[PDB]
This record gives sequence, structure tokens and C-alpha cells, in this order.
Amino acid sequence: DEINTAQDKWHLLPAFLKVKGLVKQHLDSFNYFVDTDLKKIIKANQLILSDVDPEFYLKYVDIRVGKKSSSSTKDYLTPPHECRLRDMTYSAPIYVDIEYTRGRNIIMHKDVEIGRMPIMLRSNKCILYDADESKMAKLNECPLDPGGYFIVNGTEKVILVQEQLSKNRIIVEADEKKGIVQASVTSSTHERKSKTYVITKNGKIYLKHNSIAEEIPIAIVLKACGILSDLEIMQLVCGNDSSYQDIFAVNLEESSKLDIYTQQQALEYIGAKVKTMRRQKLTILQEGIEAIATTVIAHLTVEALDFREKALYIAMMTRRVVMAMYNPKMIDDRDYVGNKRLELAGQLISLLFEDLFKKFNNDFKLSIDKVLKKPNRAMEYDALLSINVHSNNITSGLNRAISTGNWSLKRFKMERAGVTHVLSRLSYISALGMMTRISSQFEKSRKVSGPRALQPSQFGMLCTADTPEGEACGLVKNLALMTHITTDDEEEPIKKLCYVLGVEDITLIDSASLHLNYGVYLNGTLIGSIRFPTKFVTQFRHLRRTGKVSEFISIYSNSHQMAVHIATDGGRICRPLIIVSDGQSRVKDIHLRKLLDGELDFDDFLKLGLVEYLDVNEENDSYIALYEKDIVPSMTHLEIEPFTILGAVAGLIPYPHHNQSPRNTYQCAMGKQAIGAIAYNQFKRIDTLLYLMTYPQQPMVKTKTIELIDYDKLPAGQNATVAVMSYSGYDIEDALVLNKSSIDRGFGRCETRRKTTTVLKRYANHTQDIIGGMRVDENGDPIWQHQSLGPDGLGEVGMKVQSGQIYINKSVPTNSAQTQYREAPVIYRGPEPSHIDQVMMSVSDNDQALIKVLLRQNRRPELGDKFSSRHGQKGVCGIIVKQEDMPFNDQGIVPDIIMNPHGFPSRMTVGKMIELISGKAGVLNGTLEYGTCFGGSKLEDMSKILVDQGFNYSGKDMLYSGITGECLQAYIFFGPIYYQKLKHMVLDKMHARARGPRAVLTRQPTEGRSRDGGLRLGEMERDCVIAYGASQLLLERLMISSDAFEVDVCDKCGLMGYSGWCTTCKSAENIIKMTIPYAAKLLFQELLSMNIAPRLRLEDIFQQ
Amino acid sequence: DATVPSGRPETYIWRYLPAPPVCIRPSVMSNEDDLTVKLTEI
Amino acid sequence: KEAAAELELLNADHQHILRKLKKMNNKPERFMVFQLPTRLPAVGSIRVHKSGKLSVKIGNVVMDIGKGAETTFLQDVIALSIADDASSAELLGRVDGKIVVTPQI
Amino acid sequence: MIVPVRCFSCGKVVGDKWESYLNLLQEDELDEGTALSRLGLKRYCCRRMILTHVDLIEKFLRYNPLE
RNA sequence: GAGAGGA
Ligand SMILES: [Zn+2]
Ligand SMILES: [Zn+2]
Repeated sequence: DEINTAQDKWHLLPAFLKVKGLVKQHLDSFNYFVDTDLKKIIKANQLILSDVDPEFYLKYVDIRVGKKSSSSTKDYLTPPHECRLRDMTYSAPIYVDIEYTRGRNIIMHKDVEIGRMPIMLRSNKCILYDADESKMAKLNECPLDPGGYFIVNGTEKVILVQEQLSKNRIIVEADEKKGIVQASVTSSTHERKSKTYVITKNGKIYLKHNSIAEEIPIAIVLKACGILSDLEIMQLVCGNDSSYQDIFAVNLEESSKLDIYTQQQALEYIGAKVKTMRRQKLTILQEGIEAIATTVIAHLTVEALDFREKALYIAMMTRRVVMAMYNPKMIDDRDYVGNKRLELAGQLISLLFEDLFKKFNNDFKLSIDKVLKKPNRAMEYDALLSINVHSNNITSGLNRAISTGNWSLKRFKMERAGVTHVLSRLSYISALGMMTRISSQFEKSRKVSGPRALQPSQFGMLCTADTPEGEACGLVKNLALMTHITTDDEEEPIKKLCYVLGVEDITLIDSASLHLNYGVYLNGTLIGSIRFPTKFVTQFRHLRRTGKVSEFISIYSNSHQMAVHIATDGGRICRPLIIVSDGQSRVKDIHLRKLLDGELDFDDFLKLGLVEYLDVNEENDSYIALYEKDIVPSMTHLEIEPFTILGAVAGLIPYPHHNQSPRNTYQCAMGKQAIGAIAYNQFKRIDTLLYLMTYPQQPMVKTKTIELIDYDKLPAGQNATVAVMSYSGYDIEDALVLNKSSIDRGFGRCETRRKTTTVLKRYANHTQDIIGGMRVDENGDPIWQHQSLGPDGLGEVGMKVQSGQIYINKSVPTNSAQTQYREAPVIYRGPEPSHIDQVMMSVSDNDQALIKVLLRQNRRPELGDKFSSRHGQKGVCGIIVKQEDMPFNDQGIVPDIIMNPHGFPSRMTVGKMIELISGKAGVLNGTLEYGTCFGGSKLEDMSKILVDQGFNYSGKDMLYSGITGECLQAYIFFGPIYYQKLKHMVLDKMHARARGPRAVLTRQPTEGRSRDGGLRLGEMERDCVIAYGASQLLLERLMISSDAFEVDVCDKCGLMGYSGWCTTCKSAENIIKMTIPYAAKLLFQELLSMNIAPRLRLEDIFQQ
Repeated sequence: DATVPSGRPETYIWRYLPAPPVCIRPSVMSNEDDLTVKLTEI
Repeated sequence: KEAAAELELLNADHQHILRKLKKMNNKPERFMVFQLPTRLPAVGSIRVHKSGKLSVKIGNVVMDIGKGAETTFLQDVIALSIADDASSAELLGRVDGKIVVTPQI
Repeated sequence: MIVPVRCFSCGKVVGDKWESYLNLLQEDELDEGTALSRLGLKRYCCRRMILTHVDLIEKFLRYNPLE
């Protein structure tokens, strides 16, 4: 057989996902962290000193995770599922090297644990690393589980990928609302992060800062930065354009209006208004130099006698500002994807561990100084006790910060909340889509329609259909299939490579000719100017393709400002693309054959320079072909496949290129909450809330994406024989008509598993909690409340429990602050009976009893349950009708679901009709058809198969009415559609209250459903009641049925009294009893607690 | 309005704090609410 | 477009620098400044080809095809020296232009 | 988990055929369509009951707590 | 308390 490139180039994605899986940002980031940043931070804080005893120091020679000394074997870790069940924390010990001196001046070594770092699932440290279907089975781990999430306190917490603006990059925004433009740079070092704005006020360029006083003129700072000629300023900010010099001439005379300046004088002026404080006495000029040396731009530290780099950086910022001034629309959009970076779990954990390690070292040094402060007999033996004392602190802080999601830091004074999310377990696609999720840095973005739009620059980088619809509709995004997040490759070698490539350095180009040719910017800072930019770009790209440099170093050309940018920092989003030479591609139809054979695992494709990683910015310089047949002899890249523009979730949809986009978005939203198979160990798992499908079925119309994410092995749905027809009237608006006698045979049958935990804590008074129970009434036998408890006080496995029906008879001492045991049993408070199927008893690390009881409840598709259609056609079960009262074809098939035909004409889900036809044709032909974005099984072939079997070419059979027994006067769209049952079931949503618990404060009904509370009739509802002009109903609803209080108001001083006693007049003669809402009484008392007196004045209701 | 008592400019300066009833500031599970702590500090 | 203009400019710079090298054969005080890749690959010759093509070599066979640095001017640049901290700073003269070389593929 | 005993739309008893179906794919390897038709599954409801089925219980039984 | 469906 001959390989066809146009239909076999798509096989690179399986290779890409095998070598670089879907969950690779978390895994690779954490592996890089544990392999590099541990030792980096160790060598950073490698020394602790003291004011006394100069011959005493601790040297951290080396650090390892899970590796005691040589060992030759990773230390034994608790398996992840054991940690999940026992509510422990999955972690590995950290062993460091020790170098502690002695009074005899002897250096000795040790290897001691310093803490326990949590281990990300399926990382280089986890035991699941390289486990194949037998080790995973023996460890109760699902082979198809994504990984990348931590197990802390027995909870699956995932560090979501955080998007942010690119650090150390110039972002200029023209606020025309006032005529103001700016040039701020959030330079971010490992220690400092500050914004150096360059605003434009009074047509005059300034430079604000968080460390200087107010609006320093730009000419002065340019003189202080070294460029004092006052004419090189005009040749660095305006070049030779006449229309720019007059714009910038206004602020060039502010270096002489106040007084003429020199470099020292300008430094003194900038340091005079420095708001930064000095902990040691420094001269104003000395501090001012610092204000230019490091304080102005943390990104660039000029630790030399020449500040030309920083001066030219400020000059380029001013040049950009002047360009914006002369003509707007030359600014750069902040929402542009190339201007954003993605920080994964590795970097965040690096920051947290660095903070914790520096705090630990400070505490250890303080303790060492305290112990050694004694003038005599200051022994050094057992100097490593306080380290093991404090080793609890580091691991406790790490686990707590990961679990709670509040990352408290002090070095940067940065506080971020909600970094870690509890891993979602509803379907398989839900748990996979929670991974590879991106959270916007914007808090709310109330009306700003910028960050919430779909930027075209994210084509292939982000899923252009998957986004929490609602209040985060545009803020939260998800990675696509073909997408690799970069990491910091190098910074120093690339400068030497550029200098070899033929760019004159920054200290050898005059300001006059600096704007006459392209200047190459390396990672945002000007390096030099090089003639022939095209030759330089081509040679650098060739060097990158041949493997000389890292594949993630992206070089591109900007012509609006003549520049050749080179980006090397990590966090850039990159995707693979096939390199095409003049006119033709580079796959050459024989590398595909080798790939299919088993060699060239997408890495020899990079080594041989057939494919390359393009980030968002490098795509500006490229011309990309969608298909090989469109390659004109000018394009420089080719798409591997256009259906990778959709994420893992969006791959569920069949024929997504035929639907309307909001339908695809709704499907991406509601496919996570579709009940179905979750994992292979879903029965060995005790989770808070699991929804399971009794008989899950593989979809008929598959997708090339769902084979790669293994959605055909753990599906969530069933192939319902849908008849698209208006039937029974109970399916008007999105409502469905479920078919009885199919629910009976098992269709939509589901299961709900809920865990209940109990901790038998040991109090400080040496008193435990006893689970003793099982009372007996007369003639033996257990009482009704204990009828399903068992002898040991833990509910028998397999029994049935109802309202009441204690299944954990826990008793607690009354003297916790042993005979007096107050009984505090765990009572199943449910509306329907559920069965006990698992009871696990164990202990945690601290040796305290822990009992987890799992209650299973088998649920039937009752009326009012929500079913989706994998196209955004969500609906409720309007009616359940018997089999005979249903249309039937010539063969006697009756539909399982009768979807209304009105869902289509206004939502344009033609993809659903094509799915029905393809599914019917495939099932008649006995094969699974493919509905994939931009392709899939063609309609003509499916219609040919449909007409070969004797069915109509359009899939419209002719049915017989089930209640009159005659033909339906219109042919009925009839065929299998993959319908998925969603978790929003009416059994969990029905809720009613007559009387019950009331709030302690305002004596009003509680709010939730776990507390029997009423429905809030808020401001909008009372306004609606006002509109009808219903006064007695308003009074009854908002006073009588909500909170009524009989108060005693004094007729003289309108203050409420108790028991007919005014307490102020002390007469009880003017007291009058009347009923007002308790909320009003509370308000009156709170006003009287302030210096406000709501004195109620009364008048007779009667007497005319 | 100076016609009635308490209609004086000197009644708007804190000389006596009305301590609200414990019903307004109940103790939860002890764990006193904010107002009790604030007036204890006062 | 860009490639053709770059090639024409490179040919113009080749002929211009050949003329400059021929013209500055007189040696009163004039210099010229070269930029070379570091690491010293190990000399060679600036071998001129037909139709005004210039290339250089080193002891290793390597044809660094890069000619013509910035034509920057209005910056008077002169070269001096240093002699063992004694009476020194002897003015060696000014430079006419600059050449930058680059290894090719 | 396992094959449904009865095909929801019609009622045919499709539970017994599953094993047989597997044999028709393992020994004397037919196509799925011909194997389904040879088992008497004429209506496409019974066909999609067997063809589009995941035998999850095979994977579940790898984690039995009484080995 | 704050993470996220949901209509
Ligand atoms: Zn009174
Ligand atoms: Zn059937």
C-alpha cells in the first residue's frame, strides 16, 4: 500500500501525545522543578552564619527527594490510593547534605531528612512513573487516570495553570479617553517585581515608579542613565523623522528649564525624590545611582561603569511612546496571546518552597544563636536537633498551602487565592478537562469585553470552543491538543550566537545610525543592530531546525518598528507545524511510512527538521497552509491537522464544524457533568460524590480525538434510538419524551455513591470516642433506629438505611474539657433509602480511628431528569410513556427518546442530523463512524449505505402511530443518537419547607437545602408583588410567614419594652403591644446601639 | 431641633456607649462575635 | 522582495568594500575595524570571486560569507594603544569603515 | 458493566449472544456487521446494543478485594 | 469561609 500524505500526515498527533501527553505541563514542570530548582535554591541559601563563633557554618552540599544517600532505590512511598483512602498526604522525604564544624575544626558529613514534599501523580518521583497495567492494578490505580494532581489530606488537588502578562516586556496602551499613553514594564526578578511606567502628561514624557516621588522628566533620567549629550537623545527617540522631533522637542527643554544638568546632577535630582528608605546611611547621590542601578528596572542590573543598555532600554520605551503619540493604532493589544505567559505548578511550587526554605533557615539560625549564646560549655554535639524539630514546620506549611489554595508569600508580598482546585470527578472527560485548564489573572472584568473575547491569535493554542459559559465565559480557557508549553532554555549562549551571526554589539553603534536598520531584541532588551535582517532570521531558523539550539527559542521579525525579536523564556505557548520548503512540504511521504512502522517517534522529526514549534509571535512572520493542496510557493508552514484547534472536551462533539458555535460551547460545558464510567477502580474508591452509569455504551459516531483521550473506553452515555418528532405535547420547550419499557430494561440507570467520614479523636484527657452501640428492645432484636447497625456499631455492608437508621453509632465523652458518654450517632437523613456497600476502618499517621462508610443509591430515570444530546440540546424528561403508545416502524422498533423537532431550526444543529444519519448507517453496516472536526465520514457514503439496506437515503423512516395504528402522514427522522444523562437529577433538587430551623440572629428560615429552609422572596419579587397592588399578601408573605414578633412599644418614648415594661419611663402605663417583623426589631436595637433613636410614634387605627 | 431634650450638639460625641443586647451579638460554637470583642477592647 | 533587495545590497556592499580595500592601500594613518566570531576556529584569505563576490577562510576550511557592517558615520572614531603604563596612548589613526563577518551554511 | 440482557428499544434478548459475538471476531474473524447479522440481530437497535458496548467489568475485575 | 457547575 502507498502512503498518502494528505490523509496520513495526521498520524503525527498520536506520536506527539505518546511522547508528550495531554497532562504534560504539570508533569514536565514538576519534574523540572524537582530536578533543577531544588538544587538551585539549595546553592542560593547554601550558608548560614553567625555574629559569634566564626568557625561554625552549615553547608548544604546536595539535596534529593525520596533518595536516602546512595540507597540505590527510591524510598518506599505510600501508594496514592492508600493515601486517598486514609486521608493522608502523598509525599516523599527530602534528604539534604550536612556540613557542620566543631571546636576542634573537624568537618563532618551527614544525610538527614528536612521535610516531606508532596509528589505530583505520575511524575519522576511517583511510583506510578512507568507502571504498566500490573503495577497499577496492584496499587489500585486506574491506568487511564490523567495524573498531574497532588493527594493532600486525602484530597485530589490540582494546581491550575495560571496565565499572566509577559514579564520583562514592554506593553504600551493608548488611553485616548484622556489623550494619555504609557510604557509600563512589570520587570520581574527572582527577588523584585515592579512596574516602571513611562506616562505622557502635558505632552511631556515622564517616568513614574512605586519607589520615586512623582513624574520625573524623561530627559533627566536619560542624562542620568549615561546619554547626556542632549542630541543623542533626539537620535535615540526620534531618529530622523521630522514629525517625531517636534513631538519630543517639548520635553527636551526640561533638562534646562529648571537648570542645566550633568550625569551626576541628574543622578542627584532623581535620588532626591526617591521614596525608598535606607537601612544604612547612604548619600543621596549614592542612593540615586542605586535608583538607576537596580530600583528603576529590576529586570536589568547594570553592575558596571557603563549604563548604555539601561539608557537605550529607556530610550526604546520613549520611542514606543512617541510612536503611539504621533499616531494611535500602533499600540499592542494586551489580550494578544503572544503577550501572555503560562506558569504551571512547577514554578509556583518553586516559589513556595523557596519562601519556606528561607523561613526555615532563618528560624534554624536564630535557634543556633540562642543555644550557642552561652559563654561557656557551648556544646556542638547534637546540633541537628532543632532541624528535625522544625522539619515539621516546612512540610506542614507546604501541605497547608497546597490544600487551602491560599499562597501566602512575604518576599514579594504576593497573595494569591484559589490556586489549587479539588479535582472534579463526574465523568472521565471532566477529570481530564479540569487538567489542562487555564485561569485568567483578571478578577472579574465586569464590562471589559477585551479579555473575554476569542482572539484569532489563539488558533491552535487554546480550545476555541471550551469555556465555562456564564460569569467566567471568556476568562477560563483550556489548552488544545497540539500545544507544548515552553521552559527557560538559555539566555547567555544566545547572545554569543547572535554576535557570531553578525550583529554589532550595543556599545559599538552610534545613536545616529541606530534607527537606520533593524535592531535585534533578545528577550526584550536591545542587543545591537544588524544589517540584512532577513538573512539573520533565516540563518537563525536554520540553526534552530538543525538542532544547534533549543527547539523553543522563537525568532521573528517586526517591521512596524524595525526589530528582530528573539524570545527564549518559558511559558510561551508553542504548537508543532510541518516545515514546507519552496512549493512542497518536507514529510516527503516516506517519513510517514517510517512513523507508521514504529520508528521516528516525532523526535527524529524534530532532529531531521521536518516539523518545528511555532509560538504565537513567530506565526506573525509565517504563512500557514491549512491543507497540502493549498500550498502556494510562498507559504513556510503547514498544518498537521486542523481539528486540533479543539481541546479534549470539545473532541466529544460529532461533526462540530456543522453546528452553531454556542451549541458547541454548551456541549463543552455540559459534557463534564455527564454521568458515566469514571475509572477502572471506581468501585475500590470512596469519594465524596460519585455518579456512575450502569450500562455505559461507546458512542456510535466517534471522533479521532476521543480515541486519543480514551473516551471510548470509559464513556458516559448510551445510544438512544431517537425519533425526531412532535409527540404527546409533553416535549414543547427542550423537554424530552422518554420511553418506558426501555427504562425498565435499563436505560439511564445510574448510581450515586456518597462517603461519610468519622474521626474518633483522642482528647488531651486520655479519653477516646467509643463507637459502641446496637441497643436491643424486648424479646431481643435491635430497635428500629438500630435495625441496620450491626453488633460493632458500624452499619452492615449490603443492608438498607432510611430516614433515621443510625449506621455509625459514635459516642463522645461529656468531659472532653469515661462513663458519661453523650451519644452522637451519624444518622442517614435522606428522602429515599440507600444501601451501605463499603465500610473502611483505619487510622491516620497520628493513630486516631477513621471510619469511612460509602452509601450507594440506585437511581431510575424519573420524570424531570436532565438529558443532554452531545450538541448542546440539553433537556428534561417531560413524560415517560409506555412502549405500545409509541410510534413503530415496519420492523417494530420503538424510539427510546422522542426529541422535539423544534430544537433544530433555531439552533442550526445540522451536525446532530449528520450524526444521526452516520450512526444509523454505521450500525446497519456494523461499524463505528467518525464525526471529527473538518472531515469525518462523508454524508454521501452514509446515505449509500442507508439505501443499500432498504432504508431511505435521508434516514427518514415511515412510522405507524402507536395509539391509532395508522401511518404518520410525514416521514420521521429515525436513528441512533448518543444521549448522555447529566447529574442534575430532580431527586436532589426537590425541596420544600413548612416550618423548621430559623436563623439564631434574625429568627428567619435558614438558606440552604441541607438545612430545612425557605425560599428567599427578595427585592425583585416584592417589587413584583407591589406591581399587582397586593397589600395583604405582601404583609402575610414578608411578616406573617417569615418572622412575626409581638413587641411592646412605649406610647411616650417610642422605644420597645419587655413584658409590658418601658425600662425608660418605668411606668408600664403607655406600653402598647403590636406585631412587627423581628428583622425590624433587630434593626431598631442595632440603631439604638449606635447613637440613633428610632422613636416609634403610634396613632389609633380606628376612630375615623 | 432644640425643642426636645437630646437636641443638643453635645449628644453627638461619645460619652456613653450603649452596649447592645446579647441577642444582637450572640455567641456561636465559646466563640464570641466581633461586637463583643470590640466592646471588650473598648 | 526582501531577499532580492538583500542580495542587491550585498552585491553593492561587496563591490564597495573591494573598492575601499583597493583605495586604502595607502597607509598614512587609516585603519578598518573587523568583527569576527569568537572562539578562534583553529590564517586564511579574503578570496574575491567572479562578479564581485567576497569570502574569507581560516586554517580550517570554512567560508564565512558575511561582508559589510553598518555604514554608520558622523561618529569620529580613532584607534589608540597602551604601552606598559609608561608614556603611551599613541594615536594610531582613524578608521574608514567597519566589516562584520559571519559563518554561513 | 456487562451486556444488557434485553435490547432497550425492541426487547430482544441480546444478553446471551455477546460471548458468541466475541468468538465470531476472534476465531473465524468476520467483520462486525456480518458477525452481528449471523447472530440474528436484524433490527439495528439490537445491533447497536452489542456493537457499541464496552465490557467494563473485565477491567473492574482486575481490582477484586478478595484475591 | 471561598471553588465550581446551574438556570
Ligand atoms: Zn417610655
Ligand atoms: Zn432490539
